[PDB]
Amino acid sequence: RVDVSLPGASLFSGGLHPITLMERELVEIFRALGYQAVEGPEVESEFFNFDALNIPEHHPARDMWDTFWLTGEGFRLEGPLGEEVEGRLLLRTHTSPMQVRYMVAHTPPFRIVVPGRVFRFEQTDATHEAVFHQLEGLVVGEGIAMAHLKGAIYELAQALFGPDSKVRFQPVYFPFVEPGAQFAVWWPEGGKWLELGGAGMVHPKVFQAVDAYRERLGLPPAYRGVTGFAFGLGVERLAMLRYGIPDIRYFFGGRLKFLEQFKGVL
Amino acid sequence: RVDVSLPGASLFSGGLHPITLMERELVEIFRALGYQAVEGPEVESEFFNFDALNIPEHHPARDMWDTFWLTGEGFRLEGPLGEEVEGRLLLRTHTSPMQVRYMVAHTPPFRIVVPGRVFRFEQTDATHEAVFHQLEGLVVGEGIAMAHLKGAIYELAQALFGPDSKVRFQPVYFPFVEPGAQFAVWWPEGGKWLELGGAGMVHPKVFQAVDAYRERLGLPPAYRGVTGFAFGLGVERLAMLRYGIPDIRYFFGGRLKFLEQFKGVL
Ligand SMILES: Nc1ncnc2c1ncn2[C@@H]1O[C@H](COS(=O)(=O)NC(=O)[C@@H](N)Cc2ccc(O)cc2)[C@@H](O)[C@H]1O
Ligand SMILES: Nc1ncnc2c1ncn2[C@@H]1O[C@H](COS(=O)(=O)NC(=O)[C@@H](N)Cc2ccc(O)cc2)[C@@H](O)[C@H]1O
Repeated sequence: RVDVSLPGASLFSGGLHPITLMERELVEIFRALGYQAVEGPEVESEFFNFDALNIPEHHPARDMWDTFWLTGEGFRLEGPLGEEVEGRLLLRTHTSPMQVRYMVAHTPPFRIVVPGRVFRFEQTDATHEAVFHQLEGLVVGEGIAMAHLKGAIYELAQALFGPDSKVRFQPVYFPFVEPGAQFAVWWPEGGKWLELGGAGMVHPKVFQAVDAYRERLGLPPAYRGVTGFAFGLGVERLAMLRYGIPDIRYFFGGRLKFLEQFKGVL
Repeated sequence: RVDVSLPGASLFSGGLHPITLMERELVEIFRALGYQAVEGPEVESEFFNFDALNIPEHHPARDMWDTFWLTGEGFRLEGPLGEEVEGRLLLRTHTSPMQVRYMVAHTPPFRIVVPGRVFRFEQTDATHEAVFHQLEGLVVGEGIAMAHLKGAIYELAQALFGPDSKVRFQPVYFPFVEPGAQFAVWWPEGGKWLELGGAGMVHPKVFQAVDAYRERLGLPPAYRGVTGFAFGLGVERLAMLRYGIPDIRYFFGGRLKFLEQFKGVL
């Protein structure tokens, strides 16, 4: 006879980090809208993180970002087509550069979504980290309009908070779009707006930087007659309000007691 | 010191059945086109499997299907809205009835995909089973056209066999569509057409059966001013040519030596 209520062999039970969980749900949501997920490098060149995105040096625009500059030789940074790219190395301050990398390597129309680890030299509080995650979205093609950008975010909201959810766009500035916008989604269960990210219609100069770089590389231009929208949102910010996490600093804390609480969450 | 090349603790390693793998890839493909996966019951009523789909008794159409009829009382079969549905019980000869179940329970526009176990009383050879799986697709809404149906299958093909793949539609008969069609996809690596399934524009009488049933249930009509396409394809047939399985009869064989070969395949 056996005491069946007794503890069984202690096999380990794993789990996924909350950021991974949230990233997965976001990617699932945008995959249903036809977006494909691709990643870019964390250590990026000033050209891709800034210049290509219309953010030149010694101007108010640069002063908006808190960049971590790197040093060291022998480091090889490959470009969109495996080429050796040059320029001052840095930690990407956002996922946006992957927006230029993808476009030089592909041809429209397309829909991508790019999650990624980003870095910014700033003070860490309960809603700010120096190391966090963003999700870029980019849809380029003939006839793409801001209504499509609004439609996309509307879908995000519905998918994330149900039918009684809604979105709100307000104008904001980004050297890489025009029109530019910041957006929030209505969280019905919590009764308040959440400022998720920035977006807009890809800037004419960004498309120009892309084809110009394509030419240096010997590729034909590909973005002369197309338009497109792009957005960038905070993964931790969404995870926090979604999984009820009170302090952004927990994410990178490595505390098993914290992590293990998401073994269930998918 | 330790002989690190020695075998480690024999922890078990699992795997998923090939049908599960293939179903997952198909669902992933259609999810990217905006389709949502829902399942229906295996034991179905003659009303949903036939009558609603415009297949009346004692007519050539019925004689096309090899139905397994069931018997026994005390069995409760619930309808789209949990109601108690009546009629001669049977094993569904296809996933198509889920096409009527979903429509009475929801309102257009929408896009569903419904994988499922189906049954047919026929001889089992290397490409025929009495118990196999199908994947229905249904997209209903204002302005839906056959071009959209062709577009869908075109996407399936591209996603399944790459850019050098193509589709072929030929007319065929189904009491539940009009136009009706059968389709094949070009398998570039194998140099030959594969007859995947049937499809067409949902029949006017099917939409009528749906709303008529909705009225009995007290719901307002919902399919008067919409059109839609639907398709049904063989999962095993696609898995076979996709995973190189020579005999359909292996699937339900339960032979571990067979199954374990797909531990890798995702
Ligand atoms: N220090 C920090 N810690 C945690 N999350 C942070 C953060 N700094 C920013 N975030 C999150 O990052 C989101 C976007 O960052 S941002 O600096 O405001 N905007 C950007 O970086 C741009 N790349 C956004 C963008 C705008 C337009 C586009 O077409 C594409 C992208 C914010 O909405 C916020 O939720
Ligand atoms: N006995 C069997 N064993 C294995 N696979 C089988 C089978 N009998 C059929 N199949 C697979 O099932 C697919 C479709 O089955 S079928 O009887 O030809 N067609 C149907 O059942 C219909 N419901 C298809 C359909 C047609 C139009 C629509 O709008 C929706 C669906 C075939 O293309 C074939 O690949």
